[PDB]
Amino acid sequence: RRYIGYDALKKNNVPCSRRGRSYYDCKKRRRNNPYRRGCSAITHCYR
Amino acid sequence: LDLKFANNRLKRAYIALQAWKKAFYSDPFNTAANWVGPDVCSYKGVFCAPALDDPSVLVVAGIDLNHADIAGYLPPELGLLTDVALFHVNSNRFCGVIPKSLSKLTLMYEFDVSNNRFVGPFPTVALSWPSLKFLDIRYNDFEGKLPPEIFDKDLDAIFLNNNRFESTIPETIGKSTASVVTFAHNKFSGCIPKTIGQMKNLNEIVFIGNNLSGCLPNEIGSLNNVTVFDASSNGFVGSLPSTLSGLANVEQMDFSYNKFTGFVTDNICKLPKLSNFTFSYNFFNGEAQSCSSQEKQFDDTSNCLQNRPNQKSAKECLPVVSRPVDCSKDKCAGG
Ligand SMILES: *[C@@H]1O[C@H](CO)[C@@H](O[C@@H]2O[C@H](CO)[C@@H](O[C@@H]3O[C@H](CO)[C@@H](O)[C@H](O[C@H]4O[C@H](CO)[C@@H](O)[C@H](O)[C@@H]4O)[C@@H]3O)[C@H](O)[C@H]2NC(C)=O)[C@H](O)[C@H]1NC(C)=O
Ligand SMILES: *[C@@H]1O[C@H](CO)[C@@H](O)[C@H](O)[C@H]1NC(C)=O
Repeated sequence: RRYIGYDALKKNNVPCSRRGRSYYDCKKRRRNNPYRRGCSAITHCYR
Repeated sequence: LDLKFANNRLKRAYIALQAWKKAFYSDPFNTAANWVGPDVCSYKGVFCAPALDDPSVLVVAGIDLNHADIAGYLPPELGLLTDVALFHVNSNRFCGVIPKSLSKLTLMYEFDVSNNRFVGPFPTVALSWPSLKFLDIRYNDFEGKLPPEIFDKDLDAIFLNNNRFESTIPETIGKSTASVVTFAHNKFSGCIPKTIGQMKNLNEIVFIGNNLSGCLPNEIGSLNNVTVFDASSNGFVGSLPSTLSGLANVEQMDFSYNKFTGFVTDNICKLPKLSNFTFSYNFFNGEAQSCSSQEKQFDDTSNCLQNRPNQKSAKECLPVVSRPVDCSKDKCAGG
């Protein structure tokens, strides 16, 4: 349901709504660590 | 100067941010009014974390400036802004070419200058970043050739939409690990190289709105685990290859607004995962017997199917040589 290859055509959208977090670890920001990488590929982790 | 910082490494970040604050020509959200004082970790947009070098010391680890319309240019004083890995500067009115001094950001992991007014050639400084895995320069005015050195690096995502590239797709495309790549709304000339199937990991891919030509390189069938394949609004000519039946994991495909000829195969078009298979606004003498029943989504408009409605005037459907290109002797499809 969520395809980032097509959502890239929308200049305004982002892979992660939560600001500060990395686009790969777009989950709850208990510590909000910019140096933590949850997922490996940017298709299984879209938000 | 009468300020002391927690460490020496955040001192350089203060120098970069204040100089980069002086490069802010506009900020309607007043998100930069907080950028005063030595307590950099409380600035809006920057974020701190214990340094991977030593957990005793904390450093500016990332900068996040999502939409927040911000205007200006990136000054070369950002080279002091070391250890940052995420640089989300999207949807803000920044200008000027990416500074060469950003090559000092050896820890750059994801770089997000999407939806900006950056006008340059391609950023040959964005190639010195070894840890870079996410790169998007979409909705920018970049010009010229796309360097083949980009795909040789272990990248995970490459976004190039809505730019002004004018070269051809490099033959090095096969060497890329890049899960997702986007060439949409660009002026890519030439043919698709026959080195795709050397991917083995490509998930999504798009080619919407390009001035690309040539018969389809049949080696695309080797993409066993691929999800999105799109070639809309292109000038592709020829028939659909039969070897594309290897795309077992494909979920959506689009081939509209092209000048394809030939036959539609019924073999792969019945895939349990394939959805919204659009081939409208094309030429197809073949039939879609199993390829408009409503368990999935198919589009057959302006396709010249006599049995199907919404076709094109027989005077517009093949009033020229009804022979497709042979897809043989063609430099883009074989010998
Ligand atoms: C199944 O697949 C089909 C074919 O891909 C798909 O139809 C397409 O839908 C997209 C939208 O998802 C259409 O794209 C729009 O096209 C119009 C012109 O007709 C543009 O003006 C639009 O751009 C506006 O919106 C953008 C996003 O907000 C803005 O960034 C932009 O500046 C414009 O304001 C937009 O690109 C596309 O036209 C159709 N295809 C055709 C042939 O019309 C269909 O939606 C898919 N069904 C699904 C998703 O289930
Ligand atoms: C796709 O399948 C190949 C074949 O084993 C594998 O090496 C590769 O890691 C897979 N990539 C994915 C799951 O995207």
